[PDB]
Amino acid sequence: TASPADTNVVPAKDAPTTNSPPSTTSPNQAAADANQQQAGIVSSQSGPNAVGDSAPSTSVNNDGDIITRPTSDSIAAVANATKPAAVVSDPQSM
Amino acid sequence: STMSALSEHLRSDHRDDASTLLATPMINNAIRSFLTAWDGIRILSPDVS
Repeated sequence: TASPADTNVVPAKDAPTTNSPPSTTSPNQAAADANQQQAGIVSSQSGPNAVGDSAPSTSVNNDGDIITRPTSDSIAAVANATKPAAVVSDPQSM
Repeated sequence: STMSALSEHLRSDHRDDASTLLATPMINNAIRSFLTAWDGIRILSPDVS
């Protein structure tokens, strides 16, 4: 009778962007389409509402850039690109 | 049906200050149950697990 599943419905974790497919071309439109198809709506019934919409995607950075890996790794990548040797061997060292 | 059974029911479900001075993790929800007077059927609160 008093089914909790019908009373305690709340958005799941990572809800706003979970369905976003991994792509770089048009992530927001692609994510929007994925949400629409995931929700069970078919394009033939949504009509004109499906053409211009866009939704948040994981491929888009908070700054508004196309990202292909977690931002920490991007930070790690640039950091690792610059690591001069701590101790070097040269004849004139005192 | 028997006075003994009722006594235990009180001794279990309706003693409140008992067993106070110890760590107690078994905190339940607010509503334990309801009883409908017109039919006498008792409804237990669902437990989410």
